Amino acid sequence: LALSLTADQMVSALLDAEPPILYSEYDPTRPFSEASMMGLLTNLADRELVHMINWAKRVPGFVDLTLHDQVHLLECAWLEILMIGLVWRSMEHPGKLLFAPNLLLDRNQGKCVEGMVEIFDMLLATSSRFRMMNLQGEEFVCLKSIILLNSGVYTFEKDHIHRVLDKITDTLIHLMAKAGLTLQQQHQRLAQLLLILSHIRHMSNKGMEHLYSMKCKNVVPLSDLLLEMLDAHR
Amino acid sequence: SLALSLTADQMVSALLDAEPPILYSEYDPTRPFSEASMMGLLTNLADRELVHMINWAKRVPGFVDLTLHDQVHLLECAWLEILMIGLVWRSMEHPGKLLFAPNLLLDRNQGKCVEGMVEIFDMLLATSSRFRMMNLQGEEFVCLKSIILLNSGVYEEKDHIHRVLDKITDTLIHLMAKAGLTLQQQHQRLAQLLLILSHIRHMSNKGMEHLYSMKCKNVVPLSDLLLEMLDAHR
Amino acid sequence: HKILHRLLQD
Amino acid sequence: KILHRLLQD
Ligand SMILES: Cc1cc(O)ccc1C1=C(c2ccc(O)cc2C)[C@H]2[C@@H](S(=O)(=O)Oc3ccccc3)C[C@@H]1[S@@]2=O
Ligand SMILES: Cc1cc(O)ccc1C1=C(c2ccc(O)cc2C)[C@H]2[C@@H](S(=O)(=O)Oc3ccccc3)C[C@@H]1[S@@]2=O
Repeated sequence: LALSLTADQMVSALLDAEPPILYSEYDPTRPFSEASMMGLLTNLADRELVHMINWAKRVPGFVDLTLHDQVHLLECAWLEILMIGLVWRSMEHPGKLLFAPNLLLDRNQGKCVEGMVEIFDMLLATSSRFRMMNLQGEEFVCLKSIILLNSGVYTFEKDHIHRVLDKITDTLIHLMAKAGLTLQQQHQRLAQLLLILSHIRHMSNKGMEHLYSMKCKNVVPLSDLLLEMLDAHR
Repeated sequence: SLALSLTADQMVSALLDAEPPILYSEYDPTRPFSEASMMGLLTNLADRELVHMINWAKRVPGFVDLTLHDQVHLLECAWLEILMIGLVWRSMEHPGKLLFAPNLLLDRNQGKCVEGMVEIFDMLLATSSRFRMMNLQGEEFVCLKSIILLNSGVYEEKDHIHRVLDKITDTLIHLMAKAGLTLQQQHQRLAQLLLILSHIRHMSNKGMEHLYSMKCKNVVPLSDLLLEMLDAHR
Repeated sequence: HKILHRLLQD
Repeated sequence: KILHRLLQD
């Protein structure tokens, strides 16, 4: 059914499927310890995860997949998806990451957690890049869907996934042409957007090794769901 | 700069011309491998490929226009991605096997000889299988490899790098139009090629964690250059 | 058994 | 850095 949608219908479907922005826990006395920051972030990430899973079901084509393939794709892409969402909502806050409306952090606060500032810097650089490209909401939702379908497709049905992926590419180009971009500008912008996905994969892998580290350090107990999504990368 | 004034066909020729050679392994076929002996051969081979890659990079248009510090950064970031894409490219015509060298063609069962290597083997093979199904062309391959070099670490100077990147995108599209592909097919294929770069980043990150592991295990001593390129990812 | 499984089939 | 030297030529 995803294959018969127009570009504008694809955009509407994706826009409509967007998960909500969640709030962090409250009056958690600034300043943060390593343990308290990790606590908040873990609690937040866990809740975002539940919403992401339901968002995925609303991504055209995704439900046409077998359960096993849906699981595979989500286990592969979950952190990439949380990350791109984070940088998207951080766009209008240069220098800071908007984990939640009531939790906006700069890199100095990322120092409170051992090894986190490196990933912070990369997330901020990504936000800065989106900002400079003037990334649009319609483009963002396309990218996030691409991540869901693409990241795990090579560790496998595949043909259908690639068809859907092709459709989203069509959708992206459609959008750029509407913005008045020339043919050359369209392929250049398409290229630029898709190359950032490589950096996002990178941030995810570095973030992953790291969640594993803190688990080991058992500073804060990770949620059952996070641990599951985490162990899948092993 | 000079890379920016090249035609698409001139870009292709420059890249084709800059290609490093295929190197031979040491290796005596009259003896199965141990973990230690396989790692020994692979390490010796990778080390020598590295020297050639570094010189290839200097022949990539735009690269030498960069400051030394930036050249170092890009290479430290992309080195394994580049070795990997080269490996899968030369493995294309050998389904089920990886052509590490003309005298060293291995299947996944042999990848089992090294602890943790078979996972990365499987991903490399899947990449090779994907290139094969897309009928990836040599001209497209060299464009992709250059994109990796310039893109992976791209975190003014940046603007120039992005211009060069834009040029290679132009070159890729130029090639596809020559192959008779329609506008829609061109965008779709461009997208498909660039998305595989995300998987290549992924393979690199997983491979990296691992080279670090074996170093620690000190099964085989890594070369001075490999260790340097490795430590850069820390 | 997976929590992901449950969340996925709701 | 060996990479440094190899780069410089
Ligand atoms: C990306 C993200 C989304 C979100 O909703 C909440 C938190 C995060 C991030 C991190 C995180 C922290 C604790 C968790 O239990 C889960 C996550 C995802 C950390 C990072 S990470 O998880 O990808 O990598 C690390 C996480 C913790 C410590 C070190 C690295 C991204 C942001 S913050 O920088
Ligand atoms: C990709 C590659 C290119 C090459 O010219 C030589 C070897 C490799 C590969 C590996 C490798 C082995 C020993 C080394 O010193 C360096 C490398 C790169 C292993 C992997 S890896 O390095 O990316 O990941 C691992 C490395 C060592 C052990 C296990 C995994 C890719 C192929 S083989 O599967």
